[PDB]
Amino acid sequence: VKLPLPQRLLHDWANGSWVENISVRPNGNLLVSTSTPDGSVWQIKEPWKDQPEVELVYNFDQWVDRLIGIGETTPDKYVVVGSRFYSTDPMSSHVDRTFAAMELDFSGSANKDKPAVRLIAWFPDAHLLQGVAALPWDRTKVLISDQYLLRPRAAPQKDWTPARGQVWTLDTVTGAHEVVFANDTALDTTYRHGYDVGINGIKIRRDWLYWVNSDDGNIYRLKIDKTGHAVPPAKPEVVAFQDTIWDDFTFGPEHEDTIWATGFNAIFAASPQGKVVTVNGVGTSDNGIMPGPTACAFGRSPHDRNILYVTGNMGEIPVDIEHVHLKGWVRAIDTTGFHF
Ligand SMILES: *[C@@H]1O[C@H](CO)[C@@H](O[C@@H]2O[C@H](CO)[C@@H](O[C@@H]3O[C@H](CO[C@H]4O[C@H](CO)[C@@H](O)[C@H](O[C@H]5O[C@H](CO)[C@@H](O)[C@H](O)[C@@H]5O)[C@@H]4O)[C@@H](O)[C@H](O)[C@@H]3O)[C@H](O)[C@H]2NC(C)=O)[C@H](O)[C@H]1NC(C)=O
Ligand SMILES: C/C1=C\C[C@@H](O)/C(C)=C/CC(C)(C)/C=C/C1
Ligand SMILES: [Ca+2]
Ligand SMILES: [Cl-]
Ligand SMILES: [Cl-]
Ligand SMILES: [Cl-]
Ligand SMILES: [Cl-]
Ligand SMILES: [Cl-]
Repeated sequence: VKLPLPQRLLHDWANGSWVENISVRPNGNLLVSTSTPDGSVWQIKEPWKDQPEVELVYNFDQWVDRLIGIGETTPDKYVVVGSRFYSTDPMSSHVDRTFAAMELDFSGSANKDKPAVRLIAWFPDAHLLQGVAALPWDRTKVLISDQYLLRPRAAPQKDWTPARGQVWTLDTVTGAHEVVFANDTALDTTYRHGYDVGINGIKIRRDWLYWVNSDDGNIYRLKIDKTGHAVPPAKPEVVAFQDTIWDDFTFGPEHEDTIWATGFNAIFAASPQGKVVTVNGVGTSDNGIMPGPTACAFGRSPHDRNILYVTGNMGEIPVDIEHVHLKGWVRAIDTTGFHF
């Protein structure tokens, strides 16, 4: 109950790199997706070690220049999304009509160490696929959040018109995909927080789709039916508010209802009643030790369930978004004894 919570560094990547999201395997290893300098999945093996091994799993260059989100489907299979991008610059826009979803399959004896990788589907009509979450009652299907520029172009980007946010379903067996929820301002940005996205990370808990909005300070949830469509009247509900640029989040540890969410150079815990507490980073004595957290997930081994593993993409606290020093990293926060 002492804040900030204990934390440690697991690994830094090189200058220019960007770790964007995380899925924890049933065996406890971390799988992290990178946006720059290439779109790859890396594995941190046995992350509870002081100095865990960090190994490239797969570079998805055949189909994409960058990965964004990752999410587990059926056990030890994962969907990643990505696209081509005009450059490796931190401010680069994506190339319109180049988004894709791909699979890493670690299931079965043949794949448990080196996975089988495939293209699931092209998404040329999407804008920017972002976060991935499987339907818990039908895990071969995922929802995928989608929002960024309507007209992304080579630098200098001048028309910053944002596309309205939306949420896809993707059937990873057949490749079929369609938009299941759209046209709500809880999905959108008006650049109240500067250039950014609207809907960003997603998770599904019970029959609720949860997301964070990077522009309006709100964490939202939406009652959904068995195919991901909203139950009428289809109105998002604000779960928590904090004037910070959210990115992604998780529930836990174990079965607990607490939300653990990345914000602006800081990590937050949010109670189901909306009480938000800054637990690490800026606004604690951590100061700027963890610039640009991007996502977070709890350990899955029986001896690290209370450890929150945090991905990030900056090497220093940036002056503004036009002077970002990218550097990918993963840290571990020990949440033991935190409670509301
Ligand atoms: C990866 O990128 C990082 C940048 O994000 C590179 O680190 C920079 O490297 C350059 C070149 O070596 C350094 O530039 C020199 O800075 C000298 C002094 O700079 C002081 O003032 C800075 C003002 O903000 C300050 O950030 C910096 O603090 C750093 O050093 C302290 C010890 O001296 C340390 O206690 C701090 O924690 C921090 O690490 C200095 O106090 C200046 O005299 C020179 O003329 C020259 O300009 C930058 O300072 C480095 N910046 C940082 C943040 O480390 C790094 O080299 C890149 N790696 C590779 C492999 O290229
Ligand atoms: C990596 C950067 C910012 C952090 C990132 O989360 C945001 C806000 C991206 C939006 C964009 C591309 C305009 C800014 C790029 C500099
Ligand atoms: Ca994100
Ligand atoms: Cl490889
Ligand atoms: Cl639009
Ligand atoms: Cl249901
Ligand atoms: Cl609230
Ligand atoms: Cl606080």
